[PDB]
Amino acid sequence: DPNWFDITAQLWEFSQEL
Amino acid sequence: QVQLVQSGAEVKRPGSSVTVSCKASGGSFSTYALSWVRQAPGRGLEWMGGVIPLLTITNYAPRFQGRITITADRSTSTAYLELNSLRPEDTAVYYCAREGTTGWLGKPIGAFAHWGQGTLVTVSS
Amino acid sequence: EIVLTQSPGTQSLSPGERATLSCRASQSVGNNKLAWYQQRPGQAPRLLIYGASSRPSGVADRFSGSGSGTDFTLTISRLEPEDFAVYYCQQYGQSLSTFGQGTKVEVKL
Ligand SMILES: [Ca+2]
Repeated sequence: DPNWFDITAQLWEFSQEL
Repeated sequence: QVQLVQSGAEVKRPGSSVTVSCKASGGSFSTYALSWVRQAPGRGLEWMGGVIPLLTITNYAPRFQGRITITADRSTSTAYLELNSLRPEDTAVYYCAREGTTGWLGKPIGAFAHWGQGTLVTVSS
Repeated sequence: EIVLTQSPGTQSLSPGERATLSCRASQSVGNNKLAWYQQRPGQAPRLLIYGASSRPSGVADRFSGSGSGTDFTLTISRLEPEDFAVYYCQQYGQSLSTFGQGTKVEVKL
């Protein structure tokens, strides 16, 4: 299910917080 | 925005191991996905696996599982592909490939915007 | 594992003409995560189209991506000489990414 190619997208959305 | 340089051409015998280096310069290294894509001569591209250096999150194509190891070194912005149990069928040019970004520290796009120059590995006896 | 079958194997056209390249995926591509790449002899491949129809900065206007699910098309509107290369499609909609066998676009005559 979960797509390894999406993981960095999340790492980005995180930074836009931190 | 990013330059990747790979280690040089290498000559191996069957049953041995190869490790190819890909060094990254420009932008930031840790949070963009880097894949290895090889190409046998005269034939087409094949995705082998990849890594996210932050936490070394790996992902391997099933047909290489058990023979392949991908590692990333954050202080040198360098990723490594290790392929063992080599056979002549493994003769090919090996490429490192890194995620693109939108708009260098921009949103990753998944697809491969940045390539290394390639590394021919020949396996023969 | 998703198979990406590319059609036709060998496009033979003249400079200034139009190239329509097909990519057929054996299952639906997750989130339309499909890319197109150009490769000239001895060179590393180059990203043309990402997310099915998006275009990276620096990529030429004449290139266009389209499609959804299982059929995708890469179009070139006005073939420049610098376009006679090999073209690959790629899916990254699931962890296991695959490439197509590629289409040779060669100068006819
Ligand atoms: Ca080595």
